[PDB]
Amino acid sequence: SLSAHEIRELFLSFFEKKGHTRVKSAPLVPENDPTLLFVNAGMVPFKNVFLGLEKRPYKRATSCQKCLRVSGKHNDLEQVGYTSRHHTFFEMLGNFSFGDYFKKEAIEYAWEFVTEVLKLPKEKLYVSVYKDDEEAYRIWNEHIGIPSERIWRLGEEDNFWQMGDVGPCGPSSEIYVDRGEEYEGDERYLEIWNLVFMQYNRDENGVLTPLPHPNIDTGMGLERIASVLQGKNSNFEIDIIFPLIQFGEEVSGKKYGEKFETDVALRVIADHLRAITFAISDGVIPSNEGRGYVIRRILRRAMRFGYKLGIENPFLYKGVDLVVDIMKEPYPELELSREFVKGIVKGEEKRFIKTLKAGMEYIQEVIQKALEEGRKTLSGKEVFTAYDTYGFPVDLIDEIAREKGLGIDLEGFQCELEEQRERARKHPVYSHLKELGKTSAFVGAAAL
Repeated sequence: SLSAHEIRELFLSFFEKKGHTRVKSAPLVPENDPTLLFVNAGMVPFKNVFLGLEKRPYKRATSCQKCLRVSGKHNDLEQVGYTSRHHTFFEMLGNFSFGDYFKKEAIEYAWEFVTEVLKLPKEKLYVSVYKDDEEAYRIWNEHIGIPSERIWRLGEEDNFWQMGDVGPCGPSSEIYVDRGEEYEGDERYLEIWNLVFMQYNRDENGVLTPLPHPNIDTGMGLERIASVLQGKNSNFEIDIIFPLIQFGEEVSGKKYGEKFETDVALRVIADHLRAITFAISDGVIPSNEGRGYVIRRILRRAMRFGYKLGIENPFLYKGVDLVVDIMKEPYPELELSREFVKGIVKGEEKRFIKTLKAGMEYIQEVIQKALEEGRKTLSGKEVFTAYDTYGFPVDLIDEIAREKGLGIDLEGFQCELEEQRERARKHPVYSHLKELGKTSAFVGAAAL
């Protein structure tokens, strides 16, 4: 079965036995990358090295990166708690090559650790490569020995990894594992590995040129693989995250595995406790602007979902001093910042619990008053008041309102934002007058 920690230690120790160095985990917040607040994948910290701007003592490197996908293209937040595979904070395993070994090595190195090291079967796996990849389809099939009857040929929406609209990109082949006829889909076959082969130079357009020094970039969400091995149909029912579901049940009063929405709030608390703690640990300080507003929304959401469960008083602060034991083996520095994170998180609670309440009775009444008269959405003025008088993120409102069935009209919200701002000029975070609604969903009202 192997624990989540053993899987990691082994992984990181496997590629060393092949030359790859062990690059310590980089902080989720790139010291000098005003580009992307939080890191999303293992490659992010090595982006320059790949291109070839940052030198490097080695030519190979493995790791387990901390990641937060609470934003944009890689933004699983919207669904967090509504499934069993989506997370804000997650760990990504992998190995990297810089103009060194390519397809073959990456393909073999990832074929051994799966069939001869983790002990996972070899007949219940399905590999996928670039369609016309007579180069990659041949490797998997011939040398590797994967039966041709388990190799699909997909398109870009399935196998064309690009660093950006213009950059190092190439053919990406994934590895799937079957999980019983009962279920099916992407839940029966779990893509527990993505091996990306940086082959071309995508210029300002789509004109691709080969690279006399192709790169490698693979990824494997720990939580995902550390589930199939354990035999759980939920990434949350694993040792490293399960006790967290047991943190809500204890504090709340409900159980896991009875009601849908009840099971949703529970997964939210477990998911957002790991996020805020790892964040606040890497220096992030909650604020009414960007980054500090991100953790604020991840924290605020946890305070709202919990409340639903009936947890009248703060309860997350009793979580941070818990994520430590469940994650101190790999990230020891989580014990030094402990107390610091505990007070930071307890602040957003004491300094933020009752407003969420007085802000909830509001949303239920404005919704009931609306859906009574058949009004499909709440005016932009009915959303603004929650955003200002109660500091409700333009995201949290859109959620609770979706639970009844009424959404929120943005256009109106937009006008309301203008009339207000306009008011000030007649009657830090800096927006545009058209990106008010757009921007306001990323900061607070005391930021506009």
